[PDB]
Amino acid sequence: STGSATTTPIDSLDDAYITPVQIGTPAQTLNLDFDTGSSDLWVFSSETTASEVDGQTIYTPSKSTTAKLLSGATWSISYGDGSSSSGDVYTDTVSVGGLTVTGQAVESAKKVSSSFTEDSTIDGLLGLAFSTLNTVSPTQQKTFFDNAKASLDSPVFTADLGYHAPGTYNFGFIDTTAYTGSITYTAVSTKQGFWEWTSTGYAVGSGTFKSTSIDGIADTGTTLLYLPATVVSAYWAQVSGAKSSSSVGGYVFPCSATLPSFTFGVGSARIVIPGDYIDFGPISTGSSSCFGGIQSSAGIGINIFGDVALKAAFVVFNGATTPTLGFASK
Repeated sequence: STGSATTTPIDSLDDAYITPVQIGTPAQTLNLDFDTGSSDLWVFSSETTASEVDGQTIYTPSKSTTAKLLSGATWSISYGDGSSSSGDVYTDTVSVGGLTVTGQAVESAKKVSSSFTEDSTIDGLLGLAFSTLNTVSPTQQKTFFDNAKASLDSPVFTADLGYHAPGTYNFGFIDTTAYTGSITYTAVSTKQGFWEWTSTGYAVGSGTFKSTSIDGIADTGTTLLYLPATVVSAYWAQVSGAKSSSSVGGYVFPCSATLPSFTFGVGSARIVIPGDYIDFGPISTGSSSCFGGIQSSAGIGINIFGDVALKAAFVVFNGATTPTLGFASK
């Protein structure tokens, strides 16, 4: 089997991408944030504290003839950005882009943190990291991809995120029309439960490529590119007037600037992030200070190849017995 679904930016900055997911019978379609950095499929629901729902579409298990309470199971998650959610668990039928899993754990939120409430466009998350990170207790549950894997034509999924435009998540096949050149594959460590890999270096604009190993995770659920402070300083030094602002929370730059590109290495291959992809707009409405899309990972504890990086590539998440990642230009 295969599946294919379009993923759409939630706003004009590509702050996140939402993909429609069918849950239950009859289907209830919720728009979920597909997150290769976590492993829970959780949704706003009829059980979510009412004051914490503000415009989201909710899953109502009592209206699904295939929903079954997973007796005794609870979940609770905290994300790298300080947000969190928790609740109980049902199993139900879940379909993405024509690919159906029966008996998928659907984690129903009883509580969500304020950042989720305040974002009316995201109805939940669909985790695509390794199932070892799933938070359900006392019986850990499998991700959608893990449940689907054995049925797929090939045990892979691909992320093809758009710049200021929709993109595609495919399951079970590699669309050879969706990229240019060849796909370069690179080793993955699953020791932390993430799609963790080692970039071979970077360049700023037209500058020379610096060969250096940069360990990090491929994370579709993180907006920006978070790299070591040395690398990030080298980037912003090429933008007149750019500086790190402690009060804003990162590097800012004059909105009048033209940003240079940023290149990262995948083996001997190179992925080029155009400068425009690094512009996240005014820090507040009407400001002439703009927020940068490349930020320091110091204090986060891991480097993160988030959407800024991934949207410059066609990315293969190869879930074979020994997982690997593939990157192609597009």
